[PDB]
Amino acid sequence: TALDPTELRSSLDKPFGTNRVIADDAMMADSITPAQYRYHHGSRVRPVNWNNIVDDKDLDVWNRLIANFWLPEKVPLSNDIPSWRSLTDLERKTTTRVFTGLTLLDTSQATIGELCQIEHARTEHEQAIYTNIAFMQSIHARSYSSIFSTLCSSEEIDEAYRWAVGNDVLQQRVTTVLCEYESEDPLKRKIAATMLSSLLLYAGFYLPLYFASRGKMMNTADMIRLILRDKAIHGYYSGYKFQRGLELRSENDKKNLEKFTMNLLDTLYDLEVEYSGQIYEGFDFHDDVFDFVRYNANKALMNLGYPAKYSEEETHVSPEILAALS
Amino acid sequence: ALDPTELRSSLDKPFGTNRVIADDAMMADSITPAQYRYHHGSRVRPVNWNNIVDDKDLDVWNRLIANFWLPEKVPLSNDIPSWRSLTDLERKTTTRVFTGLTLLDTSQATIGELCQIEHARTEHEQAIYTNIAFMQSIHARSYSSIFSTLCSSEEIDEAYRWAVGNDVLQQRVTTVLCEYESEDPLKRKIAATMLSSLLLYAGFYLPLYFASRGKMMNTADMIRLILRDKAIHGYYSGYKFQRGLELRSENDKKNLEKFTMNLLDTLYDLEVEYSGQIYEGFDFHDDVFDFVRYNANKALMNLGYPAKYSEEETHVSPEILAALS
Repeated sequence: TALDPTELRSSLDKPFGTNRVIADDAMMADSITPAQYRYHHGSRVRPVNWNNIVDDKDLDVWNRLIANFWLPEKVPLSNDIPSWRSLTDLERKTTTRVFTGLTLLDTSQATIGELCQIEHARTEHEQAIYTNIAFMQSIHARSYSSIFSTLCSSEEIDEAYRWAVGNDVLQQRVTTVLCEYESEDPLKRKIAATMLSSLLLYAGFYLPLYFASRGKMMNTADMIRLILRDKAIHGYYSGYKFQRGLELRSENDKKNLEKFTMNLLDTLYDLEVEYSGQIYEGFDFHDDVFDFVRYNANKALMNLGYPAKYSEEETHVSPEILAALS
Repeated sequence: ALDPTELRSSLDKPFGTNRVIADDAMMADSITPAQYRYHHGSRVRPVNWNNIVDDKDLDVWNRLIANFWLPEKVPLSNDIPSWRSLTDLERKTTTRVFTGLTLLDTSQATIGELCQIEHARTEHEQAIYTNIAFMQSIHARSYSSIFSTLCSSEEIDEAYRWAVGNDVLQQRVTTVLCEYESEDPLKRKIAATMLSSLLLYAGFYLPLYFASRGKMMNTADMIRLILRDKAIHGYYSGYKFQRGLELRSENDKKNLEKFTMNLLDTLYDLEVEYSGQIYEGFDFHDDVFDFVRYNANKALMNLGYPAKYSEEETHVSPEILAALS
């Protein structure tokens, strides 16, 4: 912009005075969170108050997510080295590639996807929760790299990252979600975040669950379950907050958002078939993977308050996989 | 133009269904997810912690993660007798000071640190800002943990109303918030370094003063956990500022230094107005601003600029310096 580069950007705004008052109820009601200031210059900004909880769910979720803090350095991943070497070359290659594509999704959520939920959050405590969630998504992304450092050669890691950048369908998947985070409708942002946490990684999580059901990669499975323990809350909470915003919307917007949700799901589902169907086509468990995808698609919808899309017939995950989930 | 039920990505050309092992040019043109909004159609790259670009990033990530803490592990309730031994003025001033600090850390956690991600120099630095913002939410939360342990509902209510109703506090926070909107990423970094290395220290003076007097000893421990974080936060902001600065033109370097001194001078005068009024009934008034100017020099040093204040102007009392450690 044309402001002299040595000037403060606040010089464009009328300064606050020199008064000091105990804000009355109207002044407090008009105050805003810091993240809302960008489009409300001149409004008064209010610090977070953890002794004034607006939605008790926020305090419960904060406390649960923080109690569940973990680091990949505490999982003995090197005890999986013999199991990893007992796999085939195709199994190893498929695992590093699948995990690199999961890294891409968690990298995106950590550095923009979850963070863009803050500005239009319903409560200030929810804003703080998103900072914890985004950090833990950086932990998730970092943790796949911890697996690679323990198990893979430099050449294997390098080729998997080149595979991910060069996979057109992977790129379509991630950028489909990234574009919705640019919407000015915060509920479109919430729907995408819910899809990311409750659906988009699960065709990938199927693979380490499969190995664990066959007695392989057991310590890696523990770490995957730590990731899953976070993401189940992340997707529940995103969908919960979507519904808190939805119930204040007009009937017009409610219909738009319902149709938008089904369009996004359909598109992301088709892309999963193309993406993971190609990755898994040389494996017996190919069809079970998409039972598992549709099963988690139903949870994503349920987290948003919408009815299930797929029938029991279409979501029958083998008992061995479900047992590996715990 | 898009119907509201349609996907925003439908406005862009789709990627195909090709799958290739990216060559060097394709990898070099790939970008981080936070840059995608400025480069639709570009390929997005997952973070690779086995391909560190700046070794300093890995050291800072590991140090900050190892320093994780929660206010619930500090026995703040052992300060209740000490708190009750204070005067009315001391208790009121503490809740107001800490509510003002809450406002700055709330701002950094929820926008201030996060707006550094999109123009970060490395993907690992982007991950670090997510840790730093979370810990800044911890800092802000911890002041409320103090209030929950020590204060009445009425005290808490009045302190938050005081903060919203304090014009000078509002000017201080909004001055910083406006720079986070700057189109120049290095201005965002200068502001972040000021916040972590300067803006809270007139406030941190008070618990350090109490500890130097033998009071509020467990609260002081928590404050030192906060300081242990902010020292790295401000060092890291300033380090990354300097890495970005060495790629800028000579005229931009000159303007950025002038802007820095303009920001600092504006924030200093506001501190005198804000904390001078808060500490008016206390005799340690002069020592507070020796401590402010002392930390201002560190903020400038973190940015790679010379000290502004003389040895005479930064002569912190040795009781306060001892309470830092």
